[PDB]
Amino acid sequence: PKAKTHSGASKRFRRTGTGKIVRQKANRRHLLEHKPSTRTRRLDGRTVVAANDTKRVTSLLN
Amino acid sequence: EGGQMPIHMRLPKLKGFRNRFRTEYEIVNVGDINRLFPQGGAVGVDDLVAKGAVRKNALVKVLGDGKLTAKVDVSAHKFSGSARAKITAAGGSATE
RNA sequence: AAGUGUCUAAGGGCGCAUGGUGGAUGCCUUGGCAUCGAGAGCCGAUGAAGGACGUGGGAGGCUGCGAUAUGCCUCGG
RNA sequence: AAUAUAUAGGGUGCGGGAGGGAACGCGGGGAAGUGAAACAUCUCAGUACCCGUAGGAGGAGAAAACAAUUGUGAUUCCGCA
RNA sequence: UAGACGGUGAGAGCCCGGUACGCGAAAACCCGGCACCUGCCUAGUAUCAAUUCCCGAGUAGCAGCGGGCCCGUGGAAUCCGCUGUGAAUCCGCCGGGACCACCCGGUAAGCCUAAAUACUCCUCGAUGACCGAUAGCGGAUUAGUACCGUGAGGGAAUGGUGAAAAGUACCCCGGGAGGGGAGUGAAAGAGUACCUGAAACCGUGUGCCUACAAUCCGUCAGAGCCUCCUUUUCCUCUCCGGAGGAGGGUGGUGAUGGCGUGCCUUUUGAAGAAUGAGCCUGCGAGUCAGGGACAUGUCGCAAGGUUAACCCGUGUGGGGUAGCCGCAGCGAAAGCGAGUCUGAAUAGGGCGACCCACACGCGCAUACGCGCGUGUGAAUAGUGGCGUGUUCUGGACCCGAA
RNA sequence: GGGAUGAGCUGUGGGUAGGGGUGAAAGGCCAAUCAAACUCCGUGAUAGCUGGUUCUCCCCGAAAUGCAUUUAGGUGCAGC
RNA sequence: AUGCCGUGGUGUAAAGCGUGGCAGUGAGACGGCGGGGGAUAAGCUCCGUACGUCGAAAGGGAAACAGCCCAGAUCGCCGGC
RNA sequence: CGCGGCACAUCCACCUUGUGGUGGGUGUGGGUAGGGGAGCGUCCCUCAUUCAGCGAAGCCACCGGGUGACCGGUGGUGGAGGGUGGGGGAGUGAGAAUGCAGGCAUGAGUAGCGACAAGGCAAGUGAGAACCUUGCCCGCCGAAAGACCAAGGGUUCCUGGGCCAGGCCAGUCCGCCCAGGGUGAGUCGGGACCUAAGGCGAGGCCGACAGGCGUAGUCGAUGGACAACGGGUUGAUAUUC
RNA sequence: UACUAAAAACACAGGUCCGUGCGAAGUCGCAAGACGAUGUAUACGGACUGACGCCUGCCCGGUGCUGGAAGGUUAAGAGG
RNA sequence: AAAUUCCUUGUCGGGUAAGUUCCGACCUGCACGAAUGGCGUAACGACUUCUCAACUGUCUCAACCAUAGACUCGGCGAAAUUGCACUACGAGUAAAGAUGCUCGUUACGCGCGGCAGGACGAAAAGACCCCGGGACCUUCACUACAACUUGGUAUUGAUGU
RNA sequence: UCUGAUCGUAUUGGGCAUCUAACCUCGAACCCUGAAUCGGGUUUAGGGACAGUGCCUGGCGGGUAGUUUAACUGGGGCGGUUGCCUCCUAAAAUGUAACGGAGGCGCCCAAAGGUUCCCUCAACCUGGACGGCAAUCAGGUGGCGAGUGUAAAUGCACAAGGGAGCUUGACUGCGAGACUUACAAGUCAAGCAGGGACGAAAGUCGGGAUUAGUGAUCCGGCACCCCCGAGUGGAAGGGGUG
Repeated sequence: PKAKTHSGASKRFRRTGTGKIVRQKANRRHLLEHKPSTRTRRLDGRTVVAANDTKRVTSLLN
Repeated sequence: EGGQMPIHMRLPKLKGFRNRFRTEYEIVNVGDINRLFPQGGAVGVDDLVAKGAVRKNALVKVLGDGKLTAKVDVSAHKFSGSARAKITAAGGSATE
């Protein structure tokens, strides 16, 4: 009767001004001693969703 | 998925929050003013919504996008600095 | 003497003709499902809903009826 | 009366009730299956079911309410958000 | 102002019952006008001071264990119930999301309150791009009957003669049933077992094959008989016919030879000694609601487009801008804004801007194209409706567990 | 074949009813079924498994491989 | 030796890549060539190969025969190689 | 390869020189799950048109037709709703679910025909008799295959009448069907008298409510109380008349 | 153990152990109220064993029951 | 050496002719044992187990007779089952075991009575195994609850110490 | 005025005792019952502020209730294993499984890191008192057998080994561009800016010679940055970075 949006998807993915979806990488909240600042630079940012699963995600958010 | 931790749980929660008190303003492109009102004359909320270039029942800001030549005062709120520069370069005036 | 050599249906098979059983398809409905609009939206210790029993000129059921018993009285069409 | 008032009880008389009613409503009670690819938290659900108790509709109601300075001024119901 | 349906011997405006339309109420009853009846009121308004008193008591609030509120005890508001403690009467109290202060709104702990709204067992009227007797409710027929079960409960199947009964008088077989001859009827190919009367199935008659031969039971070659049929020697009996025969050609049978391991499901793999099907008939499984969502084809408009609810109106037409998507995005947010963010700066980098076959003026360049204004017409769009395919939630392709 | 004056058999009328009853106990008996009876309701329940899915034509044309799984008889992404 | 990455010519209706929509497969078997487990084994089993075929491919031949050999059926022909 | 006919992509030339088609050439065309595209048929609605009791639909046979899902025509039966075309809308196409409902087959005129008590004969009824009837023999139980009550059944008793169906066959007869008749109580067994086990159980206690237990009182027999015995009769009833 | 098993199973008498001082314990019931019992420690309830005869040995460390409460630990509440 | 013993028919001896069983004895008790009771016990038992006299068709070794069936005749008239049919065999092939396939051999069509080797024969969606799902059950498994139980507060006081 | 002790005094509770007054009494008597052993009441006798009952809280708790109790697996079970790293099997790019072969890791280091500078061991032979072929010393041979923090490989003599001085880059803000891969995730990164250690300089350094030494998500905690702050100002709480 009326759609629902997967909440966790809405709380993890952000649609941009155009047809793209980004992921906040944050494998950096538990343990950070052995991880160098280099690896944290690699993880830091909001990368684009891989095209091997955008076709699923867009229906998860819509 | 079928056998492994879903991508939802696997990924981190997107950081940040949403404010309840986010008084969002609508947008009036000064270039659109240029082509819409090349004659100048009079500008205001009522005229812009009469043209249908902007939503009703909300305050509007002005962009620095576009070459403005029409010398006309603009009745609106929260102009950007570039908007004032373009407006007074043409020779008009901002309100508030 | 040697050789060639048709035929038979106790009963089956195939195909036609002519018939039976059965009651499917076709058209139909004295019967139904779902709906819009308008009433009524209660009955009952004054003995209700619902029932047995019993009643008809002649077996029995339904219907209507209650020892005044497929009916009585009164005003109406 | 029991004991003294006196009362419980008893007696007389006058009103009402119980039970039915397909659905709808209110107040109160209250599961599992299922989903979660297991499963208790959660859901399914305050559903199914039950009890009380009405009505023609009921319930709710006339601000110790909203908003946060444009201010509105009982309730209910539909559609947006 | 009657063409709504229907009935009447085959399809009816004018044959009928009816409809349109217009009449019609003793008695009862709902609403409604009037009278009686009933009932409130011998004014508290204006002004001022605030010393006095009141303004809902085992209540609120607080602490504790819970419900429910987007809100699962979390920092947990307000509301509700339970247990102990237990306030005030306007310089008061409650609330405004722990909480304090200021500000603001309002005065709980008594009661009653129509409208908009929900439902139709049941009673008239009406419709239906709903079935038409294995469907529709199970119930068109003795229906919640018969029947099963101690019982709660479960829960069947059976419609059609013909317009009319005109129901085959009479006669003949026969114990009768049943049949036959007559006869009614348009028709008996309409006889209570009754419109049409399918298929499996049983059976009679008849053309062909078959008792020395092994194969999913056929196909292809293919002899010779039999049915039918054209041309023709010919029967000349010929103004008749195709008798017969040759030859030719449809439709059967098919001697005899070659060839060939049944369907489906599921399986690496099947004809199966792997499963399911006795045969026929009927029924039976991917559909629907939602201005759902992504993509698509096509059709309206055109920086727009679109209405929902609700109103008016009669065939589903016109209104109705509240709202949604698009229109500028980035950023956790403030806030900034064609940039913005991180960041000391940002040189860099993340999201998004603007891609020229190119002229005018012009920096750059031998030529090749970069750029600011105007332009050789330079690059352009969503939205709404109807289908398609998918998908979410709805029993969701269907049947079946314990 | 055993008991057959006894812990007896039998009729009549009565009580115990479901996670409960009863039981000289066997996990049997409770309307032919009992390691929790029957009918109905929630119910069109569920099932990573089996089974069935109805007419045709034309073009093109797979895999049984990897990664992960409270997973190896399923599913997801990738490959074709 | 093969095999693989990359470049420059040549040849081939065309395959490929990226981008969206809708599915299946996610148990594989055998044979040829190289390998491990096993005994120098098995119609055994786990891998590899831009090796095929069957699977999803009818036909010929191997007596019959899914997997080997040849050979990839549009349909018809009482025509040839 | 040859000789011919269809089809999809592509090349070429034309019609709008790809709307979509027309003419020619090359290559292509095995195919499951599965993707894509175009199609066949049935029922209903709308519009237009149109045949039809001078015989529609459905059904049967026959002759032909299309590349396919299929069609047209002719003839017969029967007797009232269907064809052509553009559109809309589907409970839409059955070959299997140890599927369901109905009907009919093979097995098959086979097995079975219901205690190890036993029937036989004559005459007669009758269209018809081993099975009913009347006679006469034989045989069997006889602490049960006899005669009576309750419980239960609820007209199955009798008379008359029928023999489509039922009876494990026939079957004039029957506990099958139809019509009609038949059950007589002061004393037999019950209520009019109480009562046990036990149930209801106002009042009352407890319990959120529904409700549960239980006193009084009242019900509840197989028990206790209470007056009858014999004989005869009708087709049937009997301690009843 | 109807409907495959009647026994070397069950059960009783007897023998031990534990509990209860009476609207008792236990059980059925939420409570009321019943049973137990119109009885009460030579009675009643529960468990093991199973006439009779001979006998019934050692260990309290673990796990349970019962008694104590030095000491430790120990929630709410009071207090804060 | 047993209801208790796998190695085991443990070893010795009677019983038999011959005894993996039985009876008696040693103990080298894989594993006896004291109230989950040890060791004996007359009588008893539709119990289990061994031996013996007598008799017997249980066998040696079968045979005859009768009866209700089977068979025929007449009548009524089912069923499970059922992919089709004009349903041979051998050696082979094959999803490994072939009526249906290849090559061979053999048989007149049909039909009645018997046998029961086959048609993975029929009846039953394997009653053993495995996997998935569910029921039930036990417990030093986990988490909750009823019940019994401890403390405080209220119902709930006074006087004293 | 660490105020032991302590006069009594405000408070408070506990404990104890006594008392009767709520309350209990299937303990007696009488009565509405002449129809009652239930019930209710009056009076009396006795228990007693206990107990019981409601709230809150701790504890015992298979008597009862709902579920779990893994998978692979040469059927199952028992047994053994499960992540990461290194070699082989592996068929000469990579990749490549088995209950197929062999071994480690769930650590270590403020020096074993970084920088500048310097060196080349082992084994062997000769000689040599304590002292032996087996510590140490010289000479000669010896271009790598030693060594590599740690299993193994691969590489290291130009040395990554060894020795020494000064030091903390065992940094901050970024990082074009690639490999690998289904995805998440991993790996490398010249080079830029700040600031600084080393070094005469040129230059190196964003940990260990490289490959293992670890673990996503949610929730929660610590420090810091006013980022927001439910009327407002604050606060709580939330947000951001490590």
